[PDB]
Amino acid sequence: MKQYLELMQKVLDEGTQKNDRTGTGTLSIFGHQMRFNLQDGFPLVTTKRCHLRSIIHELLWFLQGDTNIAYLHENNVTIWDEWADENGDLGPVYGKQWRAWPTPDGRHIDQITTVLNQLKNDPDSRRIIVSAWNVGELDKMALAPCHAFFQFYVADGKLSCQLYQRSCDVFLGLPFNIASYALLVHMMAQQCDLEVGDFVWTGGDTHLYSNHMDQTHLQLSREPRPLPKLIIKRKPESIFDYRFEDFEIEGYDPHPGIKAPVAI
Amino acid sequence: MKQYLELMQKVLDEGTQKNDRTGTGTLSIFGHQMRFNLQDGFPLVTTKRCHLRSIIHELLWFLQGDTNIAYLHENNVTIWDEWADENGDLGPVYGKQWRAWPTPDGRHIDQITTVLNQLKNDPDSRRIIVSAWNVGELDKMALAPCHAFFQFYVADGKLSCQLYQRSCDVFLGLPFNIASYALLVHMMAQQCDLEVGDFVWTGGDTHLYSNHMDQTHLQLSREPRPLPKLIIKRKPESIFDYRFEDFEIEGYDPHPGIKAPVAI
Ligand SMILES: Nc1nc2[nH]cc(CCc3ccc(C(=O)N[C@@H](CCc4nn[nH]n4)C(=O)O)cc3)c2c(=O)[nH]1
Ligand SMILES: Nc1nc2[nH]cc(CCc3ccc(C(=O)N[C@@H](CCc4nn[nH]n4)C(=O)O)cc3)c2c(=O)[nH]1
Ligand SMILES: *c1cc(=O)[nH]c(=O)n1[C@H]1C[C@H](O)[C@@H](COP(=O)(O)O)O1
Ligand SMILES: *c1cc(=O)[nH]c(=O)n1[C@H]1C[C@H](O)[C@@H](COP(=O)(O)O)O1
Repeated sequence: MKQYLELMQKVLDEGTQKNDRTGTGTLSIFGHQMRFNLQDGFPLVTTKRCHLRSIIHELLWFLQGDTNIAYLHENNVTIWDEWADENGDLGPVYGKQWRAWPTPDGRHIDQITTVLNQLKNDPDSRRIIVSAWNVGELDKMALAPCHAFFQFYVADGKLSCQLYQRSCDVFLGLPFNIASYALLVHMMAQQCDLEVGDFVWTGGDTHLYSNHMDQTHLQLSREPRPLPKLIIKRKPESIFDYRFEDFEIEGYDPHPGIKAPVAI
Repeated sequence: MKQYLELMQKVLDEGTQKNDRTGTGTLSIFGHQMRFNLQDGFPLVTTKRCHLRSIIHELLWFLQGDTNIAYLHENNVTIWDEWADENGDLGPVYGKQWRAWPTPDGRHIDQITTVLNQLKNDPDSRRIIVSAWNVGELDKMALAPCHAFFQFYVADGKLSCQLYQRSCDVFLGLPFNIASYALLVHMMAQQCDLEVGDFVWTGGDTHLYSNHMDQTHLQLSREPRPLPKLIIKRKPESIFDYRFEDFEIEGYDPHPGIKAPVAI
């Protein structure tokens, strides 16, 4: 994608060498924003082949309020293996926080249901937010939330969404996160009889791992192709009733995949 | 300021009319980002006279972990009166979340202190965040946090900071919010013996109220003056020991003030 490849280059030209948590070494910038008119097509990277099943199941896994990789395994998704404990648990990560944010007094808040109701009863609201950054449970998570904060917006019958990503792996994580959220907006818009608007991506520590340099240079020399089109084949009774089989992607003709190691 | 005036013009150029909570009506855009290099000067608006006294006292108040307006009152600051109750309380807003975010297990987290410790011992951490968005306590707050989430970053011996403001009153709130956070970066940098870097502002629902239109065009017809300079006359033992008198603003020659009604 145009703006993705532009960021990829910005990191190379302006990045600062940082010794990170993993001890791998990164080239990073702080503060960046991108916008994606979803009307113009689904923002699934074409300069390299991405794989929907991993993106879709993780998202459905989230909406379920699940924090154990069991579900991801029944479905052949291995992305969260290196951080799961002996029993497959990751702690109160994304899913738990989206569906059951524990109040100080023992109650639980369902941010997704809250959001749905807001989009239906008070679309002008400036408080339609979902936060995964629960400070009280940070120490109990296998890895702190990278995509930590998102806000929805409605204007002219269109649904937009802005995500705040505190930490971003430009090569590996980014393509994933962008598609994952674009997909949620489409699911949100369908359940709220609204058209899709923009997907604004805002990042904090945006970096390129030092052992991804070759793959990056390889990716930068490929011309981006027309973005595909997402087609939702059914309208479930609720946002929680979506199955993998409901999503279809037309016209995705990407350049071959590029393999790269994950920093643990 | 240049960046500020460009934002105002942007809202006017591509804003959509939206009804809001206060029943005033707004002109609004979603998602925007700007940057202020603190080395260039203190980002205090010059196209209209700002009352720095209120800005400073609010911040010291925040850092004290206070949520009652008594303090602001004994220093003649009245910016929060319209939302306080009979006893002057605002509920567990900014001050409380920053210094004592209540966990589910009975603990309380001092986000400000943990950040100071992170800047000192692990400045390369991609988790130096303070969040005022406490889902479990939103219902107890007089007004939901506007400047809701912020992240620090270190590079080349300079301290930067990015703020996510979910809702922005461009005319009234923004000039204050920009100055407040810049001041904080200066305070943090001084305690960690770091130089000031960039302040990055990011907005969700960025808007201009309908009864601010005349004032907005009046301000836009002005030429920004050169930025003021911030001088701190002392280095206190802790980030919590600063006094009003420790700050000195020099070279501030703004255009005349412009009055406008606040939407409650
Ligand atoms: N330092 C780092 N640690 C992380 N922990 C979790 C994430 C984001 C989720 C994620 C996990 C694994 C991959 C991955 O490892 N992706 C491979 C496997 C290929 C594949 N995935 N599914 N089928 N084939 C690839 O070549 O795209 C991609 C995203 C992540 C990251 O971003 N970077
Ligand atoms: N819809 C709206 N509601 C809000 N509640 C809290 C805020 C931000 C804090 C704030 C409160 C009052 C003023 C204000 O009303 N500022 C006046 C008084 C002038 C003054 N302040 N102190 N001495 N003189 C002005 O002319 O700048 C500015 C910021 C705020 C906002 O932004 N907009
Ligand atoms: C985290 C998870 C995700 O979905 N997206 C991402 O890009 N990441 C990346 C950021 C970073 O490379 C690593 C997390 O490390 P840290 O907690 O920021 O130190 O995964
Ligand atoms: C809130 C507080 C602040 O520090 N600065 C701001 O700009 N505001 C503004 C945003 C909005 O105009 C109003 C809060 O209302 P709502 O919660 O968005 O409905 O004050």
